[PDB]
Amino acid sequence: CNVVSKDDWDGITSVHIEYLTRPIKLVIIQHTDTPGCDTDDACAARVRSIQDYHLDTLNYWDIGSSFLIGGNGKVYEGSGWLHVGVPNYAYNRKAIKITFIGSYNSKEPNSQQLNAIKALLKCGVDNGHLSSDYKVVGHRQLLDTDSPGRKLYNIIRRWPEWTNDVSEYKDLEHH
Repeated sequence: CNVVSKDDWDGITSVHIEYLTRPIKLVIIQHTDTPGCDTDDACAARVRSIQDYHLDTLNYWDIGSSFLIGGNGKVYEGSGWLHVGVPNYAYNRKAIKITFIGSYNSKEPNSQQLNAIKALLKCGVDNGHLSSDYKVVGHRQLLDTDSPGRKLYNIIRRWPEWTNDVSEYKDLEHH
């Protein structure tokens, strides 16, 4: 996949490892709720800032998204296809989490961002990281948040992979 590796954005690769349950049947769309980024360098710096914040202040195992999509249309490797960033909630062991760098309550991601996630998901299915019948939700469907943002959420609701049913995941959390 066309991903910018952790080493190419100078991230911290030595993290505590916990594993996603394969194959993955759930994708959670987020936004960072931060300013956007227009260049490779600015997006790299933002991804670094987020990983530093998650590691050192929130004490996550790694950055809290599997992949991050900057306004430049590039995907930056987060916890990746295999590993877990957020140590709480059972659904974080059963979902690939893709966040868009920026805030998308008032505007949509641009054309290269949406193309980028389309290609990323298709590559995940090609590699078997993602089962062919994976479902898509916005983080707001599982957590009290506006993430991924009103406009982006309205976008993903119209994807064939979206689903409004999360009862299995709520139930898994309760159990």
